[PDB]
Amino acid sequence: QFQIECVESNTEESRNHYSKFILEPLERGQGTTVGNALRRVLLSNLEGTAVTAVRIAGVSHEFATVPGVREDVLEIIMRMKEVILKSYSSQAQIGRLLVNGPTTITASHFDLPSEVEVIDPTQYVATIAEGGKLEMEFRIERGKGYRTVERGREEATSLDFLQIDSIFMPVRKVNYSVEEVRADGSIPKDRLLLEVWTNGSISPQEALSSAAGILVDLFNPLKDIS
Amino acid sequence: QFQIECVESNTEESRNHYSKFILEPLERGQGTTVGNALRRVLLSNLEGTAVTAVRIAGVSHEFATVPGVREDVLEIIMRMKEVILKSYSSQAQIGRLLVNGPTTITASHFDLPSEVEVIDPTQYVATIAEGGKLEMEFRIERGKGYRTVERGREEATSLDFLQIDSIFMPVRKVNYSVEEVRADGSIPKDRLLLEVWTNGSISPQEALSSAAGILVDLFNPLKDIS
Amino acid sequence: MRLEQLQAFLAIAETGSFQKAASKCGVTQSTISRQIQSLEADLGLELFHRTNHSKLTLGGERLLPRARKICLEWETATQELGDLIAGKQPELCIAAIHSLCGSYLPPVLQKFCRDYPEVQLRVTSLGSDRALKVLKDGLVDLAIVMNNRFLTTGRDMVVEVLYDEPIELLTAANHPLAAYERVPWSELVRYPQVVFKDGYGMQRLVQEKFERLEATLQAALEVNTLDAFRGVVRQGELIALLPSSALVEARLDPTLAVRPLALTRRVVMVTTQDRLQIPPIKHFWQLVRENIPP
Amino acid sequence: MRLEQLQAFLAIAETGSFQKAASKCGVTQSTISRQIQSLEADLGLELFHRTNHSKLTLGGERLLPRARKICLEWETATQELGDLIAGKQPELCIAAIHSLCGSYLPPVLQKFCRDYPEVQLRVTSLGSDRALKVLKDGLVDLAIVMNNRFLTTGRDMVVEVLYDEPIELLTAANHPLAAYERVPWSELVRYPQVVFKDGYGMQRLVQEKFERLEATLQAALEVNTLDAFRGVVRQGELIALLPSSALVEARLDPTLAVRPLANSALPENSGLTRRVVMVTTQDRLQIPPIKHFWQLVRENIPPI
Amino acid sequence: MRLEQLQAFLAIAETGSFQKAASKCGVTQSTISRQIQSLEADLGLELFHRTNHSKLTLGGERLLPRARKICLEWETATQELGDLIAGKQPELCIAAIHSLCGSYLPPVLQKFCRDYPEVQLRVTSLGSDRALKVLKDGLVDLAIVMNNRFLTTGRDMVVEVLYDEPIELLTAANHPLAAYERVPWSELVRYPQVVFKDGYGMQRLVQEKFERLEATLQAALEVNTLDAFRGVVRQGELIALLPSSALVEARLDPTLAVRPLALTRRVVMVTTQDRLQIPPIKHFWQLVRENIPP
Amino acid sequence: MRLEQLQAFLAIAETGSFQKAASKCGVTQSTISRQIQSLEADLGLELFHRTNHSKLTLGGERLLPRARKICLEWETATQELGDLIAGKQPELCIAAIHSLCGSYLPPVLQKFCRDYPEVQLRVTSLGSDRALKVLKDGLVDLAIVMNNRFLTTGRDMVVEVLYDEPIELLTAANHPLAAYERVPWSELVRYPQVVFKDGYGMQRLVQEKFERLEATLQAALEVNTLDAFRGVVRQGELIALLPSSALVEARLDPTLAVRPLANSALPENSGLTRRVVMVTTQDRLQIPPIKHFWQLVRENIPPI
Repeated sequence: QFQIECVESNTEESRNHYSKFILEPLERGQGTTVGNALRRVLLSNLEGTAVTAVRIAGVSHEFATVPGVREDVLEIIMRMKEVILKSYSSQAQIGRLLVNGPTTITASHFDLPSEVEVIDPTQYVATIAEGGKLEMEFRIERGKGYRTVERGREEATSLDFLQIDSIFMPVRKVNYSVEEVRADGSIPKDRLLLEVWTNGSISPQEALSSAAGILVDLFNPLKDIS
Repeated sequence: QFQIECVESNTEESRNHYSKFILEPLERGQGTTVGNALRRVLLSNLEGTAVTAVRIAGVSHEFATVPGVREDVLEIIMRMKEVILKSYSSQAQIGRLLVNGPTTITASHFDLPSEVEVIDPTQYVATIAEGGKLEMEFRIERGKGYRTVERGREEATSLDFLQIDSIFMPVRKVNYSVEEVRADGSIPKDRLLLEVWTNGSISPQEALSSAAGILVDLFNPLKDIS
Repeated sequence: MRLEQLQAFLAIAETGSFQKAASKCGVTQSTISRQIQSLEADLGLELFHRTNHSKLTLGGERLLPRARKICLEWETATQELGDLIAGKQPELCIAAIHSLCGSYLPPVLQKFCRDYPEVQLRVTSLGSDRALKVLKDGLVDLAIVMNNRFLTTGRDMVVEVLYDEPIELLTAANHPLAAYERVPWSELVRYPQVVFKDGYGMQRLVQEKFERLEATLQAALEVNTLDAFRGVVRQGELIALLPSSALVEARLDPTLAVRPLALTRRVVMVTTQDRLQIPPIKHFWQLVRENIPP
Repeated sequence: MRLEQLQAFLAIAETGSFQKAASKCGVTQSTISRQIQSLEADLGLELFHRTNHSKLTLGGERLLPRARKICLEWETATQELGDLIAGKQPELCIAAIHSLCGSYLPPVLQKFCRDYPEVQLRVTSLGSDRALKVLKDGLVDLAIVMNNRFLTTGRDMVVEVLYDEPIELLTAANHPLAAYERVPWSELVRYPQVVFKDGYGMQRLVQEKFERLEATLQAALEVNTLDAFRGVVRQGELIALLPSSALVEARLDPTLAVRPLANSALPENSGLTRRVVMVTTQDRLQIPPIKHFWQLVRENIPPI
Repeated sequence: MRLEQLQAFLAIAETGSFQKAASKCGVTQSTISRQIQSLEADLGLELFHRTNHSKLTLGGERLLPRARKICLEWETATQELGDLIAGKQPELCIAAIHSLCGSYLPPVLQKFCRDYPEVQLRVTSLGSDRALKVLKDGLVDLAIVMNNRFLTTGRDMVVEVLYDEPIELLTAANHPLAAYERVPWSELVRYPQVVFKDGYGMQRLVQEKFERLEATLQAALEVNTLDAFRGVVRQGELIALLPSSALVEARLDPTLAVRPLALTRRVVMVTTQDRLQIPPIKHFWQLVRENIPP
Repeated sequence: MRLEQLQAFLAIAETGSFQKAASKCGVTQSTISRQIQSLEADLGLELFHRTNHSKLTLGGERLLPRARKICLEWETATQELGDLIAGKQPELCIAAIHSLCGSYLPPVLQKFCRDYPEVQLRVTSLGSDRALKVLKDGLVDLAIVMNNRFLTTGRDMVVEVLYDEPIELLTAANHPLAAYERVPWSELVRYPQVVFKDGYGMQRLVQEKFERLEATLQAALEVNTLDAFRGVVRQGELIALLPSSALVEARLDPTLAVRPLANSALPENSGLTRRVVMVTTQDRLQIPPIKHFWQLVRENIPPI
């Protein structure tokens, strides 16, 4: 009844719960509105958790090496964004890490407050040689702002000062679409065939379902009393 | 609090309750996801009382004169669309009209079942000369069928037989905008506007502000359980 | 010049209750039942029926209307008074009774009885059903009451899972179990294995197993009283059955004794996520498998 | 449908001469056959063999659902008004309070044992404002709270305080009130005297009992759990409310050998000690159990 | 052997009334009261509790369960007789005009009613207030009202008024209101008037028909029963009205003499078929339309 | 907060010193110090101005809440509470059984109702279980009621003197009721019996009238309008009546053969004596229809 039919459901391993979903009856394509809305809404006022910070102690600076790296802070901070993770902590935490000896970084291999988990470990993270590799500590936050890095922890050098503006809404790929079905007699009937994906942290069942609320409340937390 | 401020509210020729309305703080463009949302949806659909049929039988037919007219059916059925009106009757009714004698038609001058009214009388309606003018009877309906002129009250002959998908659409010009704002302390929050107008039947409160809850429900009857 | 003699006057005007209820204020048995007459002077609605102990007369409908509205009007003026005085009330009822806080949780004791008026905690007598309601609904919210048979979460906190109770027990100099070494049940049973507050979830689940096979609690009193149930141990026909849990005592002083039982007991905090954003009671949850237990 | 026609014609329905109803049920050929002749129509189905011989046509084997089930209710009653006590054979629920649940009346347990040994018992909570609520109704099947409340029930409540021990407090394995052996109530705040429950009448009385000896009742932080009363005093020190009668038992176990004492109790005004209060209705005390015992328990209450 | 006294026993297991619920019957001074104890022996679970007058002992929960189920079980066997006994159901509720219940319409109506829909008959009258409610209500199934418009379809019902007249005036002895036969708008009464329901719409109507040109008012006596009505026939001291289709039956009624004023009500309502919905019930619709509509 | 200290300063707060408290509140001279000082700290704001002369520091401006809302409650009782104003000055009534419009109505409807015409009191044939009920839940207010079965209706309130009269019956020579014999056991009760409303003071009283006046009680329908009478009371379907004093006005119909019937049931006797039923004590007394007409009900309702 104006209604979802959960439809093809294939989270695969996770990242992109390929999830073609359907809401069959949209008299007129107005379904699109929710579609194009949630199109941004589904990844609008979300609360994705992610990085900001980094504690490459020893290399206060942010371009020098830190040897044994086959890949320097430029590529070390490069390999943050890609990390992937989650907490409720709602407040910052840290992981550190002192592997040494010649080593990839089992993305997994990590340092782990509250939930802070390799939502999927095993990311290549960091080459190294037998030489002592060095610690890597850093914030963790929930947020929805991936536009401004300036005046970051540049507000108060907790340590290293170096802080990147993380990007964080799990779903990076998504594909909303509509189709005028039959039942046009009473009124041109249409249906919304749409994908999302997501990083494999939060499937649409906890993302599309959210947003859904998220505005339903917030898009209309009132009948525009006006 | 994410909130309407009823803002400038007009009080004259109700048609277009010129009603620039605001919501002030919507974190970012999530409120722009509203303008359109409305946009459409507002002018998607208020189901709408509208005159649809016509009983003349001065001519059964629909191009012949009916004299004393200074204006025939093609301008009489035309002067229907423009009529303006409303019921709860949720079901058809009629008005007839037998002025005669040389006469405009005080749009007002009419024939008036249950709650059916010249939401604003005085429309010019119909010239005439001293000759007997003739009856004009017709349906009335409130629905979203403001489209498709064919079949309908056709499979069921009824004499003085014409009918047409009327407008059933009171709320015309409408608009809005938006802007980034101060309060950047709490994020560069930001603002929208809108106008709507309306025919002067069903002020935005019962149209624009009504559409507000039209979807909030229906946008997602379920919590996107997908 | 009256609201006190009015407090009981209510009962007087209510179920007749004059002397009865008058004494119930802090005065003589028949003192307010006399003020009614004082008010009958001026009053036109007060009633002192001498032939209708219960049957009313309408003093209520006319000259009570205030009487309640005043009542809560003085009350809530005196209530507001002080209520707006740095009235920091950070109170979150959680669960810590019977086993575990019988013994080894004196830690959370240290942070809820040694601490000052703050993190107010109302853990009273409650089990795992009486807790499943009160506690699982989280008045008390999470616990240390044997898992309400369903739980688990980790975050705002230090995580953790569960802990457990071995198969042994406390008694007395020779309190039945202290008399019959048979850990197989039917040893302290004669002290009718009194149902420390019956059937808790840590109380039952081990009591359930204890006497689920021929063995029987066949208890006498079924009440929630560490003191009393363990106090009447002084009189000595009743005992506790929490297995090798609340025995820090027979473990301490062996006119309370330990010769085992055998029999199952485990405890996973209700970890109510209400305190997986918050630590009075996430502390209670993280504390536990980390602080309450040790 | 009534008994005699019910039970009579039905167990008839498997035998007659109505001589079968007269037996088992009791209704004789007189009031059975005559009334059943017209009753054969009232539920609307022929029960026995209309003056024929042997039958089960439409008797009560299929009428007892809407019939017997009812008089099976009073069949349980037909048995008897119970075996022990007429209503609720087990009805002996004790008050839950922090004063005297444990140790002041072992010869009352003796007499209860003498009149009825090792007899299963139960418990409730009252409050003392809530004790009042549920005693003027008489919920708390045996009830004791400051007599200054709970007044209604049957027989005009019969306010009855067996005795009013005078309050002291918990001194300890280290108390310096276990040095300072008395207990006025300043000597409380001297160490961390946490007061009990604001709202609970129990403390309304204690408010006196700590509030008129260089102290005002300081209900700062009470965990509302005896276990905790000991889970920071098993460290050795912490101190709050244990009244007189069990303040025979404040000095107890090998962490703690404690300074006893009497009441300082400047708080009195008129009569003011906390009172063990058995209060009742005849219906409630209309049987050997509570009435005589409840009296004896309110009687054989020694310092032991 | 008790299927009757048990009805009064349910009142003692609800509000604990063994003398207050038996006061409507009358027996000794409490009867049931001294009978509760008699049954206390005949009932394993009988709270006694003349003591708990306003409270309880649990005789209810155990040995009532039947007591109600029996109750409706004997009752609905008593319902049985008639349930199958050619129990034709013409019984109904006819919302008719205050004076449409005598020999004005009832004659013609009982006759057409002989023609198919003869209800198990009545006397009935509303006041054009609550009557529209009953026309929606469904318990009445056809009504009268004087102001609120509405109607629907035809046959058994649609737009129809019930008579029309400057609202008219029952008048009798102790009444010079016969002369008040008909002044302009309202010179009839002109003194402490009021009407039907200190509240109704014939009431507001005539109060405002006297006031519809200000024969003036005070609220002290309106039209209630036929006698309260005749009080307005009686008074001349405080007064009301009674219409034209309401005259044929009233003016033939024992003392009354009926008297409008050029005072004025119509009657308009949803006196349509909306409660008739039956060609039989439509047969009134014949006789609600062949009788009063002008 | 006491009304005294309350407004004593609450308004002295605009005077700005002492003495005026007496001119504002009860005080005769300036006894407000022991109050202001007790109120200064007790609500928790600066009352007056310690050596700060005239200046509105708001002790009462924001104190009126409760405080002077409360004593405004008894503020309407300080002007009148026993004379005139009385938790509603005027307020008597009568929820009749509707007999008395024979000739009594006008005299009761005058003498007072023509002197203080404000109370909206009726002469209306109250329901019966709905009489008892409204005699409790509420209706007109008081009772001129004939008790002839509803005996012991709680009562114990206060009488007035109400009415006393048969319920005498319409029969007719224009009914074959000419042969009907003086409205009796056989000719006041026989026909497709019809009464007033089921659920009716005059029709538990006219269903009584079928019971107390032993009429079959077919109740083929229910008639209080008396219009069913004459309908088939000369034409022949029912038997029912207006009460005897109501017959004084009912007999005014034609071809209705007078027959004194409802204090007349069985031997045209054993019917309605309007046994005075009355319960309302002092209630809201002391004012016009309650000190004049409440008593007047006694002699006025039945004045002839």
